[PDB]
Amino acid sequence: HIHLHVPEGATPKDGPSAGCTIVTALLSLAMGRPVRQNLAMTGEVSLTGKILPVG
Amino acid sequence: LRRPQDKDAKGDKDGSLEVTGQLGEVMKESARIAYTFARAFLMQHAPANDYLVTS
Repeated sequence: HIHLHVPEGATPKDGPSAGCTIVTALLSLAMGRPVRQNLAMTGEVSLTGKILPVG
Repeated sequence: LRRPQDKDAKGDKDGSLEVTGQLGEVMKESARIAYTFARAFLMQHAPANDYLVTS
């Protein structure tokens, strides 16, 4: 079990658009490698790693 | 405390919090956050104790 938190401030439609980071969080938490420093990222994903556009 | 703690040495269920004091919701999620973090700090700090998870 893993508690998770994403800070509020995004408009609701943007909620999913952050989602691509979540898996990265999961992966870094899982495998344990810290993610590479100074590397932002964003975008939505459609249930199998395909990426989608965002405004 | 809400129930006697050592009901079973072998038990495994969340030691559920009960928030009270006419909380606004934002405070409730923050409480959940602090709750989990405290429980983490314990296992990180004094692993032998289990008083939080077990009650």
